[PDB]
Amino acid sequence: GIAAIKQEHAAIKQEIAAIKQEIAAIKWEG
Amino acid sequence: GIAAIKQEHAAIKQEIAAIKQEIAAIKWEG
Amino acid sequence: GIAAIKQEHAAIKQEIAAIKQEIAAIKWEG
Ligand SMILES: [Cu+2]
Repeated sequence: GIAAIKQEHAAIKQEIAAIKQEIAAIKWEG
Repeated sequence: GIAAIKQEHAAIKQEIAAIKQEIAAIKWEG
Repeated sequence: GIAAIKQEHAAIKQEIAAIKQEIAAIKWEG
C-alpha cells in the first residue's frame, strides 16, 4: 500500500545519497 | 497520498538525471 | 494508482543499478 511505497522511496533516496558520495570521492579523493 | 508519492518520484527522477550528467562529465570533460 | 507507482519504482531501481555499474567501471576498468 502507500506505506510500502514510502518505504521504498526512502531506500531509493539512500541509494542516491550514497551514489552522490561515491561520485564526490571519484572527483576529489587525494 | 498518491499525489505526494508522484511528487517524490519526479524529484528522485531529477536526482538521477543530474547524476547521469555528472557521470558523463567525469568520463568526457576535456 | 498504486500499480503505476510500483512500475515507476522498478524503473528507478533499474536506473540506479546501471548507474552503480558505470561508477564501478569508472573506478576499475583497465
Ligand atoms: Cu517511488
